[PDB]
Amino acid sequence: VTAITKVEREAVLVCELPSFDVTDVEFDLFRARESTDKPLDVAAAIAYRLLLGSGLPQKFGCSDEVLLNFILQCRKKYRNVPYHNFYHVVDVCQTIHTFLYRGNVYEKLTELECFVLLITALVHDLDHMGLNNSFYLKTESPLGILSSASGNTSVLEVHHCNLAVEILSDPESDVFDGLEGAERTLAFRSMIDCVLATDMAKHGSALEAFLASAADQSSDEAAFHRMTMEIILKAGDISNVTKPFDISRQWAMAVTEEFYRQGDMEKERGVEVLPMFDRSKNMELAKGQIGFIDFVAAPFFQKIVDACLQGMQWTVDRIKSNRAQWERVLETR
Ligand SMILES: [Mg+2]
Ligand SMILES: [Zn+2]
Repeated sequence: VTAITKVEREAVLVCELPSFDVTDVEFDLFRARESTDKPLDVAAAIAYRLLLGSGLPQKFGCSDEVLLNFILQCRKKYRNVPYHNFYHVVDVCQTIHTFLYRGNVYEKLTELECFVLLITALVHDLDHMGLNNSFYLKTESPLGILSSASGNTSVLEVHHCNLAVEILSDPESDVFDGLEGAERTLAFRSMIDCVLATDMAKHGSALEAFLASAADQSSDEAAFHRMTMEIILKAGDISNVTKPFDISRQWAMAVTEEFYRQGDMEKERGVEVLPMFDRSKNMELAKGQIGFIDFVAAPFFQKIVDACLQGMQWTVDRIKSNRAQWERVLETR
């Protein structure tokens, strides 16, 4: 992987983000992308500002330049897909920053854990091609065959981890180069455990383990910390429904288009197409958002908030407000 140039760095550094508070729960990444004709530079400047603003990189021997090289090495490995692109991982980074610092989840974790979570956000979907794990297994693609042969069905999550390790293997983009011994091991292991926990096939088991640890005053402390990190990266990853309605809706449209493009490819390869992925099904956004709220997001956010993360109550409130707004879309159709 090629060194990041001075010119690439300088193109991010000129972005001043006038009128944006990247720390705010109502921060609007779509408005930031519309603000200039260099949205990839603005997105990188958001991630850079969130990471320096935390004060964390400085504390772990990570220079401004190495941090920016890391961000641009991550950026080069996202594809032009509708949803799982650089804007998604910057959104997850910004969202996690709000959970940590507006939701006071930083109180549950060490500074190192907080740093790892923010850095993990940016690696967690590296080289996503807008196809889910099921597509690779159903089509017996080479990556699918390798996952089956090697005994790990988390096809994409293992791939993202491989590319994160590649980026961090060069000192010029290793945000963990300031660490050694146990701290460096913890940074890599916790980053990798977090990315592997984003596989939605593990959703219920991950949530259940976190809830049982939070309820147990004798839980192993290292295990509680790791599960809190995993749960925060999962929370960031399914946070679209916790955002103001019009942000929530723009994410939902990007997701649907990505799913439709998968369904198109599955049709042309003659494998099973789920109704969600079928253009011709014409399923209404309102009903899909209400369904995802009722069966996945509202129970997830309500359970973690009640178990332990009381400061993230605003997520449960916004989901309830977004569900009521989708209900008004159905009521007036
Ligand atoms: Mg993912
Ligand atoms: Zn993701």
